[PDB]
Amino acid sequence: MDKGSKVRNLRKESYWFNEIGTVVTIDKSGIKYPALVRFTKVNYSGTNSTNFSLDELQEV
Amino acid sequence: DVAGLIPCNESPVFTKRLNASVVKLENRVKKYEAGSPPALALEQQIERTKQRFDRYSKSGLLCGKDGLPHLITDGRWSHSIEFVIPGLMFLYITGWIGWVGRKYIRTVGGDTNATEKEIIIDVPLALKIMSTGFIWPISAWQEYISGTLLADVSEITVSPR
Amino acid sequence: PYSPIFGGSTGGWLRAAEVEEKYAITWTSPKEQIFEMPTGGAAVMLIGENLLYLARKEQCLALGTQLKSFKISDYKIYRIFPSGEVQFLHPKDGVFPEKVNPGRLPVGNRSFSIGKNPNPVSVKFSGQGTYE
Amino acid sequence: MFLISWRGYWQELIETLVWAHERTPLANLISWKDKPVALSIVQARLVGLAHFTVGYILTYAAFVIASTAGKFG
Amino acid sequence: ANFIKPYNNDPFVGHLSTPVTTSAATKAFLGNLPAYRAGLSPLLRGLEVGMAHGYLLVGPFDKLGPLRNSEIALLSGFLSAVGLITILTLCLTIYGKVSFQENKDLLTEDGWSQFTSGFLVGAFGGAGFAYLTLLNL
Amino acid sequence: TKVKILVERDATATSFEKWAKPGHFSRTLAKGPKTTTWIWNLHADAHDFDSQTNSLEDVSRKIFSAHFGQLAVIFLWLSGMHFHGAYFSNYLAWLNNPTSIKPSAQVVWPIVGQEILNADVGGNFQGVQITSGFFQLWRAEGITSEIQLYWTAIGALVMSGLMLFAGWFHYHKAAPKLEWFQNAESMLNHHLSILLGLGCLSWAGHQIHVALPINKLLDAGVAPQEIPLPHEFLVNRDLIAQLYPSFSKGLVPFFSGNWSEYSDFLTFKGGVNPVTGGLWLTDTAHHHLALAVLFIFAGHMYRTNWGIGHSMKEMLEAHKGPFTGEGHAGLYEILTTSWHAQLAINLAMIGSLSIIVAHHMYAMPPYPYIATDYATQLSLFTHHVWIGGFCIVGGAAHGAIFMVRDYNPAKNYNNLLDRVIRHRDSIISHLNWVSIFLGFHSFGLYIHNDTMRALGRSQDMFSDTAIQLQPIFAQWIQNLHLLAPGNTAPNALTTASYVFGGDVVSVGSKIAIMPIKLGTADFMVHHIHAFTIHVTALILLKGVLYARSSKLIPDKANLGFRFPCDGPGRGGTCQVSAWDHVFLGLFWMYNSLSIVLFHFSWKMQSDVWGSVTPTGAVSHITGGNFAQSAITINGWLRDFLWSQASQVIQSYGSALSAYGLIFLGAHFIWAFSLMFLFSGRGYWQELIESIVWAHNKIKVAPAIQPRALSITQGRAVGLAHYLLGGIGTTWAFFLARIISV
Amino acid sequence: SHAVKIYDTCIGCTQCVRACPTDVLEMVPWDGCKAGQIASAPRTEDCVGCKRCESACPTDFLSVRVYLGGETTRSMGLAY
Ligand code: CLA
Ligand code: CLA
Ligand code: CLA
Ligand code: CLA
Ligand code: CLA
Ligand code: CLA
Ligand SMILES: CC1=C(/C=C/C(C)=C/C=C/C(C)=C/C=C/C=C(C)/C=C/C=C(C)/C=C/C2=C(C)CCCC2(C)C)C(C)(C)CCC1
Ligand SMILES: CC1=C(/C=C/C(C)=C/C=C/C(C)=C/C=C/C=C(C)/C=C/C=C(C)/C=C/C2=C(C)CCCC2(C)C)C(C)(C)CCC1
Ligand SMILES: CC1=C(C/C=C(\C)CCC[C@H](C)CCC[C@H](C)CCCC(C)C)C(=O)c2ccccc2C1=O
Ligand code: SF4
Ligand code: SF4
Repeated sequence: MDKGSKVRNLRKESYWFNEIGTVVTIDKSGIKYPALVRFTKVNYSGTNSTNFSLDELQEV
Repeated sequence: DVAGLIPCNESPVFTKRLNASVVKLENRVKKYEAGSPPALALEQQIERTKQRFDRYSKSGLLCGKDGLPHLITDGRWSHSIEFVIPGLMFLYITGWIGWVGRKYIRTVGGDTNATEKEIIIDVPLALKIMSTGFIWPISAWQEYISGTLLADVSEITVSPR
Repeated sequence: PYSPIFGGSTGGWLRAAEVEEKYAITWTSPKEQIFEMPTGGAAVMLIGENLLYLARKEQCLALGTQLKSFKISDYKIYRIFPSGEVQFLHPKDGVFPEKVNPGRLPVGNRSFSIGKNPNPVSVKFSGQGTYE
Repeated sequence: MFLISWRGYWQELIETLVWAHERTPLANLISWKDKPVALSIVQARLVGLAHFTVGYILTYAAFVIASTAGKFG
Repeated sequence: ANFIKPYNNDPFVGHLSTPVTTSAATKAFLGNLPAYRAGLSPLLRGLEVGMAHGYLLVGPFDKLGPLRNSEIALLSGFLSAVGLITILTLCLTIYGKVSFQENKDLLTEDGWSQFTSGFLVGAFGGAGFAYLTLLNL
Repeated sequence: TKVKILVERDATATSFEKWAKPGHFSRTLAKGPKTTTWIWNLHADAHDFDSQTNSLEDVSRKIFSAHFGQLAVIFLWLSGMHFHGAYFSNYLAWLNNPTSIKPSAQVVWPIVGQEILNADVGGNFQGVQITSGFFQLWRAEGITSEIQLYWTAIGALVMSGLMLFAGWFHYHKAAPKLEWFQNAESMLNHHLSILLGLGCLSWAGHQIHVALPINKLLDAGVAPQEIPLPHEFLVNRDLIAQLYPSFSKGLVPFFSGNWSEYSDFLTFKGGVNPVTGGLWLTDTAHHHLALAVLFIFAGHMYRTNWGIGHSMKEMLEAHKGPFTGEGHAGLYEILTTSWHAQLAINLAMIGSLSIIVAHHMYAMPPYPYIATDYATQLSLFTHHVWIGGFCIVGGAAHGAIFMVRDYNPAKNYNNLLDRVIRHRDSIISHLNWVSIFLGFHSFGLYIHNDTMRALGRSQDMFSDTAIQLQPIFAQWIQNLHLLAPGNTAPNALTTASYVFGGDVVSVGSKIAIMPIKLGTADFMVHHIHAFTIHVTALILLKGVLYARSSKLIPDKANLGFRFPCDGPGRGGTCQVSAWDHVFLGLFWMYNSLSIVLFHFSWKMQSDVWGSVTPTGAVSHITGGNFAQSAITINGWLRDFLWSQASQVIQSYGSALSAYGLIFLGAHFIWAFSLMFLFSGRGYWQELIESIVWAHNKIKVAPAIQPRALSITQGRAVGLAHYLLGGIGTTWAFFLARIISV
Repeated sequence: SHAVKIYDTCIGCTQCVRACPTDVLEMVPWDGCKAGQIASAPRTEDCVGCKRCESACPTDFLSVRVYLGGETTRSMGLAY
């Protein structure tokens, strides 16, 4: 929704499913997955951020 | 009584085992001069064996056909001494431990260096938490009825849930 | 002729190269230097054009990566059949795959997240898996 | 053997075996029709499990039969 | 000097021209074996190979077989050699019928068939000759 | 002066700041733990200096000071051993009556009933019987008192402190520069002429002046109380002249060249001392003196600062023939620019040397009363055999590491390494063929014998009373060694060892050493040994040669030394790294050494060790059942494992019960290792995911996320537990089988 | 041959293309991503199945996926 806002993940395949992550950047220039989110826990690959579509995030 | 077990107080096989242990220790000590350090050690072993067998006889344990004590663990109060009483102690001690641990996890977890505080323990805070475990059952029940014990369904899961 | 100076090794190609596809790699070396063979120990690359033969495309691409990341040399890779046909393989349009090249067309692209694939039961008894 | 050591080692060994066969006089005449490769990972696990099970069952059957029939107990 | 150079002057082939691999001794010795000799009908190649391998095979069965200590050891060894030769000719026939399927060089259906017939005849000849020799020695 | 001392003063600051930052050494681990894998990595890369700094000087300074630390640890271990001998041992009682008194230098506190482990060894003493042969070593040194052991321990402690201080000083205060390390000629001169030359010379002096007279008095029956102190043998020459009437002449014969006058205490009689059952002390004195001379001479071979000497670079460059292109050109740079190459060579040599020590010490017992201590002989042999195998495999592993990391094709053009890499396929194919041939023939001999014995066809087996496979070459060599004294070694009174032939040396009615006859069983077992060694060499050599590339992975070197795989492509690419080759080679080395130890144990129990009667009759431990029972697998299963395992299984209720407990525990750990060896990481990762959900449901969730062990770590743990279980099982088996005596 | 598929979650960082040892993958122009590029697998006959591309993927779950299938000489990593 906005920079720095916490969002609950809804991507079923995501390692951070049902977890809270902070939005880093949002691309207003179209794009299918514009909302970059960062989570505290690192996934199995060691990364802690991913791009999601606004439909795949619960706002708060 | 219980399952055809005769109390170890009147168990001939129990006394035979005691005699065998004592006599074998005596045969072992017969090859040392009286008063030699080995002789004193063996005599102390004999005394400890006699005390162990006497304590078992006086305790009220139930012997089998083999002469060894058997434990009744069906909840019988007369035999709680065998399993119920120690078990409670365990569930207390471990409970304490567990509770304390959980608290530490939930105390240092609200920090940026939460990971760094697990390899390196905050000994002052750690002892602060550890000293509070003697009331772990009450605190656990209070958290349970207060909703602060369990996390909501909104937590990590897998594709098929 | 143009081959890098190499003393020979028992790791070269085998009968399938004669009977099946063989591979060739060409490049240009500004100077003469020693590089590690994908099969043998070491070889000296000639000044100017160097042509080398191998039995697997992976060997050619490993050697190409060595050249690119050590001696900053551009290279080309071809496949030769027993019939004499020669096919150009690695630079498909003169520009490496890492760099975008207008004109390329996507292949094997799915327009949905990986988690939206159909269930195996839906595609059953047809000669297809969920991805296809 | 199949449960501990996995494929890569065996494939690299079969490479040298293929080379040796192809470079032998009086044996180059005879050539395989199917290219010889190491067992697949799943196949190797299955074969190791099969050997484990067969050996287990045979040894225990031998023990249980022989002891009982030898001491009549 | 340098006695190890790439085979066929091709550095990129998986071989080397070592003294064992490419020397007058080995080239002449292998080039005169029936399997590689020039101007031999495949039947003759098979016959030579069979004669070599039949006489060669009676001895192990004769001397190390279960009947080695009996007065009929030699005949049992000969029969075992004959059976093994029959097995090997079966192997050769199936290999020929599987490999070369779609008189000449030995790598053909008819060439290999003639080679196998020659091999059988020569192997039985070698076994019989070994028996004849060992019968009185 | 090309060879010179170069150091950096105050190279590193001494502070505890780093001690509170675990993982500081490596750049990746310094960021702190995100998952538990980090933890494991911190213990795996701790001593991987080469991967922590790109400078060779820094790696060299770390290695030097780590070696100082290891020396400190070894000195502390020696101090502990000597102190437990002085305060907690029956060394004096054993001295008085070595045959009957069982050595023991460990005592257990009575806390849970474990005092049963305090055996009735003797000498009015109770403790755990030791099998380290320390009592025999101390007797050979003429200790004869516990004050000397106490002071030996104190000196060892002071030396450990000095080693620790030297390590600290040579890292943090005066760190030698790289040019200082790269002095192979000077280092070899100093290690040969002084470390090994003057070490031998000093020990020979000790033996001549201390051990010889004291041991001669002890053999004469003098009680240790009446033996004068060792220093008394240095002040009054006559006191030694009574024992060896050649000191009377003094040192004048030595300088005059009349060394023959010293034949009283510098002998070449060989054989074994009939009284103590060990080697003659005079023989060992002459041995060490000759070795000191040779080492001092050899330490002047290399050129350091004065023109005279050998330049190993030129030496290597000079040796090149037609078959090997450039010859040994570039090996000096390899061995002076990479610690992994040097470590590979040194570990291989140390392992082979340890195995040679194990073989030589049993055949010619060097210490008094060690031959008849069957428990000590077996323990020492097996210990040093295991150490040798481990060191050999480690040398292989570090050769592979060098090949992956420190190998540079530019500096290795058409030299020996290049050519070996270029006919690696032929090498491995032929080693594979010879391994298969050896395995087939040798093990099929056993299978054939077993099949024939099961079918009742005993006349068709490979046995002495059947088809015979006599080790004719070994028997011929034994005969030549038997005939050597007087003909090919005219000045040697007796054969080197009684194994080859001769009388039966028995001490106190126990057969210290006797000739060992080789039969068909010896032939078969020796070929089994050769088969296993060839297979282990196959695995390790294949790991070394194919460490950089292969027809599967042309770019294996970029993947590193140890990596799990390269994916399921190309069929499957599991265990393709050289580290995995070491992982398999460790299993095969363990198997081969297990066979070696079983061969030694059964052969010695059935053919050498035993008892003698006053007439001279011999009665061995197992009655010589090796010849007709070591030729079938069932024979090994029944007459060796099942039969000799009675002691362990029946040790409960005695001082050896600890051995039975360790037997079971080793079995348990060995079986436990299979969990890691067979299973894969994905299952455990998913199980941990479920367990983590369970923890999270109660708001218990470690910040350091749990992770299943990496694939490489899974294999390493499985192998470590497998080796521990096997080694412990055989350890308990041998010690309980050879301590019930 | 193995089947290599690229999903629209890709962020066009090129890492999969770089990691590929057999030059199966490449970059093609695209508009659904910020970088304007997407990975493609035009020539999967040369894919060996090492799954290096998947290992070198930043996206939460493997915008590039490899499914092993029929094995040929090329995909079986055989020099013979
Ligand atoms: C304080 C930490 C803590 C707490 C509260 C729990 C609590 C629990 N664990 Mg977990 N667990 C822990 C640590 C902890 N565990 C650790 C360190 C390990 C790794 C060895 C595991 C591995 C583990 C497994 C594999 C399983 C559980 C299970 C369980 C549940 C049943 C009890 C049990 O089986 O214990 C088992 C405990 C162990 C096997 C090891 C415990 C080791 C020590 C005693 C705990 C750590 C104490 C630590 C020093 C805290 C110090 C605090 C101080 C700094 C102030 C329960 C939710 C089970 C479950 O899911 O039930 C539904 C289950 O299957 N646990
Ligand atoms: C299960 C079926 C089976 C049967 C019936 C036999 C039968 C026999 N085996 Mg055994 N064997 C078998 C399986 C079998 N084998 C297997 C599976 C193995 C591998 C583990 C072996 C390994 C084996 C060894 C290692 C040896 C035998 C030997 C023998 C012979 C015992 C010696 C004797 O008295 O004959 C005396 C033998 C002769 C007089 C020679 C006659 C040989 C045959 C019968 C002539 C006809 C063959 C025929 C043309 C072949 C047709 C080919 C094709 C159509 C199938 C006997 C014929 C021994 C032997 O042959 O001694 C040399 C021997 O040393 N066998
Ligand atoms: C180096 C080899 C070695 C070995 C294997 C042993 C082993 C043993 N010794 Mg011997 N000893 C040694 C060297 C050795 N010692 C040396 C060099 C000396 C001379 C000082 C002695 C002097 C000695 C005596 C005088 C006695 C023993 C005894 C013992 C036994 C009991 C030890 C024990 O648990 O007590 C209890 C020990 C402890 C509880 C250890 C303390 C725990 C510390 C505080 C843990 C700290 C770890 C720390 C957190 C790690 C991080 C570092 C930190 C400092 C920063 C045991 C068999 C005793 C024995 O056999 O009784 C019959 C006995 O009386 N030893
Ligand atoms: C010449 C004096 C001498 C004497 C009396 C001994 C005595 C002994 N040695 Mg030693 N040894 C010596 C010299 C000597 N050694 C030298 C010079 C070497 C170097 C190769 C060795 C290497 C050696 C080994 C590796 C072992 C022994 C062992 C033994 C013991 C075995 C029993 C026996 O009868 O030995 C008889 C000894 C022999 C028959 C060996 C004689 C070796 C000759 C002298 C080699 C000479 C090489 C020559 C000088 C080369 C010069 C080249 C140079 C100019 C370039 C015994 C105490 C064994 C032992 O103690 O195990 C417990 C053992 O394993 N010795
Ligand atoms: C001179 C001896 C020597 C030296 C200096 C080294 C040094 C090194 N080795 Mg080499 N190695 C050696 C001997 C040696 N090794 C031997 C004998 C073997 C054969 C097994 C190996 C096999 C080997 C492999 C396969 C590898 C190394 C690696 C390494 C490096 C990292 C080591 C490390 O981090 O330790 C970490 C140490 C530990 C984690 C401690 C574990 C110790 C074992 C597993 C447990 C011991 C159990 C104990 C004895 C008994 C337990 C009793 C039980 C009841 C509790 C380092 C350069 C690694 C590397 O990458 O280097 C580049 C690597 O991959 N080495
Ligand atoms: C007891 C079980 C066992 C057996 C029999 C083998 C057998 C073998 N291993 Mg394996 N291995 C095992 C356990 C075993 N291993 C385990 C537990 C591990 C884990 C560490 C390994 C790891 C391992 C590696 C890493 C390597 C081997 C290698 C070898 C080979 C050595 C060469 C050889 O002897 O060929 C001869 C074959 C035998 C002796 C097997 C017995 C055959 C008998 C004698 C005859 C059988 C009857 C006959 C075939 C009848 C035919 C007819 C019948 C079909 C009806 C051989 C295939 C090496 C290899 O393949 O290269 C040479 C190698 O590199 N193994
Ligand atoms: C010298 C030597 C060697 C080798 C050797 C060999 C290898 C040998 C072989 C041998 C052989 C391999 C022989 C063979 C022979 C054969 C024969 C001799 C044959 C004959 C035949 C015949 C006579 C036939 C006849 C017939 C027929 C054809 C058919 C039927 C009818 C008849 C009967 C007429 C070497 C150098 C390594 C080393 C040293 C020694
Ligand atoms: C066991 C030990 C110990 C101790 C030890 C000791 C005590 C040792 C000693 C040692 C010694 C005590 C040594 C010495 C040495 C010496 C020497 C080595 C010498 C040499 C000399 C020379 C070489 C000479 C030469 C010459 C002369 C004669 C003069 C003239 C000229 C000339 C120069 C030629 C302790 C307890 C600490 C601990 C543990 C270890
Ligand atoms: C059991 C198992 C696990 C799970 C094992 C784990 C996570 C190890 C757990 C270690 C515990 C937490 C430490 C305590 C262990 C003992 C109580 C004592 C310490 C032992 C040493 C670490 C010193 C794997 O991750 C694995 C991965 C790949 C192949 C096989 C396997 C495998 O077999
Ligand atoms: S099974 Fe494990 S080791 Fe084998 S290819 Fe797959 S990930 Fe790699
Ligand atoms: S590695 Fe993944 S995110 Fe990067 S370009 Fe390839 S498919 Fe896209």
